Amino acid sequence: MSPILGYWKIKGLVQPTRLLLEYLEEKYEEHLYERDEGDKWRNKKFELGLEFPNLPYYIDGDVKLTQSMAIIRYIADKHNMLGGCPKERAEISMLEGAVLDIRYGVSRIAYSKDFETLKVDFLSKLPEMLKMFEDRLCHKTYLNGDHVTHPDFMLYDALDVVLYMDPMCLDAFPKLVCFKKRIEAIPQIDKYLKSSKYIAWPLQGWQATFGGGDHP
Amino acid sequence: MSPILGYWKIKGLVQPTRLLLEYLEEKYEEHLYERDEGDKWRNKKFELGLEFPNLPYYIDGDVKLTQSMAIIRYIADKHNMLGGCPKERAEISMLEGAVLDIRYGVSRIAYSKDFETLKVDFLSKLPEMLKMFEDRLCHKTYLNGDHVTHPDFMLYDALDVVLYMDPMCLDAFPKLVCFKKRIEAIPQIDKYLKSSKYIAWPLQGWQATFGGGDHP
Ligand SMILES: CCCCCCSC[C@H](NC(=O)CC[C@H]([NH3+])C(=O)O)C(=O)NCC(=O)O
Ligand SMILES: CCCCCCSC[C@H](NC(=O)CC[C@H]([NH3+])C(=O)O)C(=O)NCC(=O)O
Repeated sequence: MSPILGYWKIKGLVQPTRLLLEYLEEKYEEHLYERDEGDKWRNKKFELGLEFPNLPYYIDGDVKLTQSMAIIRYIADKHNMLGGCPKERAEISMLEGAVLDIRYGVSRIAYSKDFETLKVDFLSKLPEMLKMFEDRLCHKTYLNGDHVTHPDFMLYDALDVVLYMDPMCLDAFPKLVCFKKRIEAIPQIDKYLKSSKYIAWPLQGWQATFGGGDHP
Repeated sequence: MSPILGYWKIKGLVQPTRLLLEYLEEKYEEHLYERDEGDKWRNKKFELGLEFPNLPYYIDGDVKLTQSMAIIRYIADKHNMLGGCPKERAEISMLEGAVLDIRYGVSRIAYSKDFETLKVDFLSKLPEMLKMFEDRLCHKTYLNGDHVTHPDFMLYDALDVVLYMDPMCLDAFPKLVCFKKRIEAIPQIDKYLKSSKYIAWPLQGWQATFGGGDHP
């Protein structure tokens, strides 16, 4: 019984988790809820044995989890990727949070009718946020050094998303540009992005003003 | 050189961390930025050796951290409180996320001019969120069982906050009511809440429409 990953058929909160599973070459099945299957989800929500019913959820022979960050960290933890000591684990958790400020920064304004105006303010703040990652990568192949960790896939997802908002937001950040290409150069990832399992759109929920809809 | 915890002189994102430090009886100093000291923060922001400059930050003889969740988890990790195995650590991370949905649910609408209207929608969703914790606590003293973990202080903070929004939101949840009292019954916590170090207000930043200002 291979693990089941449930979520809307969008990138959203679970995309980084998918990339991690693919990177690790872990077998898994997905239960994807289409745009008109909310009803299907509601009728199963409290019937899966989940303590805190939500999307995404992860069910396998050992656990039943919800909360996207708990799920991605569980998968990484099962592969001894969370960090070898408190200091290292904290570094990795700090990177997570830093990436979320960007990813969630996008989603918080993506559902507004005044997206364009909010976008201006967000994009004026994005540079400073990106620069901390740029500096972090000037002497490191990946966020935690020579080896890939789950925050790398989180950052990748965030970069993919902001590049849709503004294709030139990385022009002043060559290391981030190269980092994104480097992630796509990982064999498992390249294979995944080219497979039928890859969900390129939407970024947020279908109803979103930005990153929504059925097509880019 | 005891650890330094920097943050605005508000509860906000760091309150649970303060409670954890007090619970563990760890010595620490705080660098509190008053409402009119933003300028003071800006001039120090990139001068503290922080890789991802932000508030709160935690600096001690071993690390320099930012991102509230990385900080609270570091402190807990130093005391072997994050979980003994992947499954347990994931349970604890799931609880964190579940609490944040509530705490951040409040902050996302607390800065709006239309707070009252947004409040109505939030409070109609809060019950379902609280009920998952209520059920979790029907056969457990604390969120993870007989012993306290950092999510307990996170939940406490969230309950403290929503009780300000609606003093009756816990009427249908007796276990959560008792849980809040149980936390306040911990000697270190009772002592802290009664000390001069305790910051009762504001909940969000001073500019917030809800939980803001200099006085309740
Ligand atoms: C960040 C970019 C895009 C975000 C799209 C929204 S995610 C779907 C939504 N789930 C959540 O909001 C989960 C939040 C939770 N904190 C987590 O991280 O898992 C849902 O439908 N949950 C099911 C339910 O509420 O019943
Ligand atoms: C949740 C209830 C109340 C929230 C009040 C806002 S927190 C202060 C703000 N910091 C952040 O937003 C940090 C976000 C980061 N994700 C974290 O969790 O630490 C700041 O002034 N950072 C300093 C800066 O940006 O220079």
